Amino acid sequence: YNLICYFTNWAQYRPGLGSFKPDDINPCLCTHLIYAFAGMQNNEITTIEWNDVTLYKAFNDLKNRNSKLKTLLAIGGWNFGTAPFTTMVSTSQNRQTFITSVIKFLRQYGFDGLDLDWEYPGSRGSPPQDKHLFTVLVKEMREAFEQEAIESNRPRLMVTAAVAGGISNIQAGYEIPELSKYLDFIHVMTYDLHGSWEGYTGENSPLYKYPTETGSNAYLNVDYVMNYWKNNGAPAEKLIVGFPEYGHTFILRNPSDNGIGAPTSGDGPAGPYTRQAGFWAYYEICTFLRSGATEVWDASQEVPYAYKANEWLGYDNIKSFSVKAQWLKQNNFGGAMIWAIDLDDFTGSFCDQGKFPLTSTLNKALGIS
Amino acid sequence: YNLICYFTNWAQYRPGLGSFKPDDINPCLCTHLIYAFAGMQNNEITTIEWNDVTLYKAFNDLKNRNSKLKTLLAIGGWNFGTAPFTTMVSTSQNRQTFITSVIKFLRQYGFDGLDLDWEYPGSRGSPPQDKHLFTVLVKEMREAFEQEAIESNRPRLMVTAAVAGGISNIQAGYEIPELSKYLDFIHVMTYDLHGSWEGYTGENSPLYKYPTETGSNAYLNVDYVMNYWKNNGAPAEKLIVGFPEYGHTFILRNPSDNGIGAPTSGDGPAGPYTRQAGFWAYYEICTFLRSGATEVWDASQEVPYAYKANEWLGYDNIKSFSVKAQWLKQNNFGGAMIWAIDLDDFTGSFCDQGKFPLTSTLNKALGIS
Ligand SMILES: CC(=O)N[C@@H]1[C@@H](O)[C@H](O[C@@H]2O[C@H](CO)[C@@H](O)[C@H](O)[C@H]2NC(C)=O)[C@@H](CO)O[C@H]1O
Ligand SMILES: CC(=O)N[C@@H]1[C@@H](O)[C@H](O[C@@H]2O[C@H](CO)[C@@H](O)[C@H](O)[C@H]2NC(C)=O)[C@@H](CO)O[C@H]1O
Ligand SMILES: CC(=O)N[C@@H]1[C@@H](O)[C@H](O[C@@H]2O[C@H](CO)[C@@H](O)[C@H](O)[C@H]2NC(C)=O)[C@@H](CO)O[C@H]1O
Ligand SMILES: CC(=O)N[C@@H]1[C@@H](O)[C@H](O[C@@H]2O[C@H](CO)[C@@H](O)[C@H](O)[C@H]2NC(C)=O)[C@@H](CO)O[C@H]1O
Ligand SMILES: [Mg+2]
Ligand SMILES: [Mg+2]
Repeated sequence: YNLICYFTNWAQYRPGLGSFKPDDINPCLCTHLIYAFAGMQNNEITTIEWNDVTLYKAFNDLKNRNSKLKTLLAIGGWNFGTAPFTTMVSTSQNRQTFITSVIKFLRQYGFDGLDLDWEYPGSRGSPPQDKHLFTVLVKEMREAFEQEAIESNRPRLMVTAAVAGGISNIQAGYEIPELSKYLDFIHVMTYDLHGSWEGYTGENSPLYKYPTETGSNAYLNVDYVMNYWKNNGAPAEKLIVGFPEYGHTFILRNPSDNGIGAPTSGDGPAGPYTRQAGFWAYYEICTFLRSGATEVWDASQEVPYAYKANEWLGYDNIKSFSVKAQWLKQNNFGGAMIWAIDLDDFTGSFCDQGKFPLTSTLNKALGIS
Repeated sequence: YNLICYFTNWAQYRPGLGSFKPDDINPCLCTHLIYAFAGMQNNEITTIEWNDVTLYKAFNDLKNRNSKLKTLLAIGGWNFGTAPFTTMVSTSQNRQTFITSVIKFLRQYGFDGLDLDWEYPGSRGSPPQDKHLFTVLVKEMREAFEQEAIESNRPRLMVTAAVAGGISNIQAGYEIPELSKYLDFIHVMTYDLHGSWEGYTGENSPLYKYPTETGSNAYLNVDYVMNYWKNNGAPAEKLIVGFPEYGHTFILRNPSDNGIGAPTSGDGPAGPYTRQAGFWAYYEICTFLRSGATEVWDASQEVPYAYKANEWLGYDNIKSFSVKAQWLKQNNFGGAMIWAIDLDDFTGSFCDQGKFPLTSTLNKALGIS
């Protein structure tokens, strides 16, 4: 099995003990490390932080302590939007400019492949033709990578993609049978399935549907999403299940209404390290739990939630990671990916569960080490 | 540098190609987007348009397509007048009502700050004490924003203000040294410096005085106005130069008499899209220039003008924006603001200068991207 670990190049700016750089990564935890994110300028891949080249070096130097480790560079992300991708795929010339820039960039800085993280073709302003043009892009990139391996006498660069977990986005965005032939791995973002945007509490990455959920609300679970990809053309062995090392926060309208689906207001509280309304890193979650939050096991969905006064948290812990790892193995998927390793308790000093408690759980469950 | 771009919530009603909504904004052009306008009822901030809530969401979603972007909500404007502001600042209780409503409103709908656009304290019916009480409002708002950020673990809400470019209004309205301490940015409205109200032609935003000017007419240029603010207490780094993406129209009394200072008999006709006598959007100007107008460069003032028969236009183009951008950079000002991005040739269909030609000129000149 593969264990794919995202690292984010803005975690370095978090205060105090939240600051995270590549040398904080244990090189033996994962099989693949993915660097989030590169950007795009004039249809060419580019850095986006002043010290990206330094961090690339430190990142790819982790292979000095694990000969099996592979690294990928991810381009895009949620906050990148769609417009630069739409422009880039709109003409064969723009696609070739981009693919050529990618080959040179990955080889120069030591990466083993590219992770396309366009969120998403055919949605968020991207027009409908981008569903097919994304397939064209991936096909042309796979072919270009095959040719460059011939031309350089090196093992081929990998092409992977992070793909939507929401069914409407999937249907608007991906020609799954053809796309699946050319991608090496498909990183399914089976998280952010519920959040304060819905106006009521729910779990970030529930394995199963809640018992009363019907229709499209029953799409919002890992089991449905992964099986949707599998049964619409993607080989299980290429499908990678998404694991969040964060949870979503909510403000309850009434603290006595604190179950799944309880009404909420506003965007949810922010933590002192991640400083973004609506989510907490796992190490921030540990500070909430240790302060006396009430912990509940959502037995039907195999995930925890917790609440304290009017604060409500839907999250993942060691137990839910263990259950979901067992599930993905028994369903013959290719492994797991984590968003993101810098959100785990990497120092071990917040959760009293050892260093990297969540990532180590998957390392153990998937037989990585 | 900062590039601050106003969007207006009535541009949506323009016919055909003129209809502009937040999704027409290129999220990478500006550093800050300001939503014009909110209103006031019972000393609390409120919506004005039937669909403001939907437009707020689309507007603040632009921050999900550019991780550096900030958004602000502007209150007031020309048509708002002064009476609600005078009542709101008159007592500490009404100011607190307003400030509390603003914090709630901005956090609920996703804005990063408030832009005060009172036109103007101490003028247009506002009594003399509003000069000092405006300072008090800003100080109290800044203090409230600072405390909210601490309690919420989130970046602090900004407070900015659009301020007069006319000297008499400046003297009657602003305690410049104290106000400058508490505002994050000072958006100086270095436009509408001439218009048909004066009875002769003149430029909307000339950089320098015209060679014949010696009286109070010598105040009516960007150079003088910005240096007035700077030399009377405002730090250059907080001062933002106003750039208009529209021009003013005039009817000439004698069409053969068609230079600067030529006699006029009123506003020019409403444009087909903006539909308000006295000005044309830049995209409407490009159509005028293709309709048989003569274009002239006002060399002393670094701006164009144009005329056709009895219609005279004082305006800005790529060249004048470029000259004034070079100037503002040499003076170490904080950047530029644009009134308004919906008046640029956002479709690219009118001027043959690409999409957003005027805004793109400033983005390039200021190194925003
Ligand atoms: C592979 C993947 O999950 N990609 C997306 C990520 O971008 C997103 O994380 C969010 O990334 C933003 C930059 O694009 C950051 O500004 C933001 O803070 C971060 N949010 C969190 C909770 O880490 C993740 C998680 O939502 O999923 C995809 O959307
Ligand atoms: C099932 C579904 O479609 N849920 C939507 C969420 O995915 C979406 O959140 C975004 O999800 C991305 C993964 O696809 C993350 O990369 C991204 O960070 C995340 N954005 C936020 C703000 O958390 C939300 C956006 O409002 O909508 C749901 O409908
Ligand atoms: C920041 C700023 O410029 N604020 C003022 C704007 O209100 C004014 O624009 C005018 O706003 C009116 C509503 O208040 C509209 O009715 C009118 O059409 C609009 N005029 C234009 C040319 O867009 C601008 C420009 O004059 O300057 C300030 O006065
Ligand atoms: C130098 C000076 O004081 N000029 C005055 C103009 O500013 C003023 O026009 C108004 O200016 C505002 C910016 O301060 C704009 O928001 C507003 O739209 C604009 N109004 C119109 C009708 O263009 C005019 C008002 O007649 O008087 C000048 O004296
Ligand atoms: Mg209850
Ligand atoms: Mg003549």
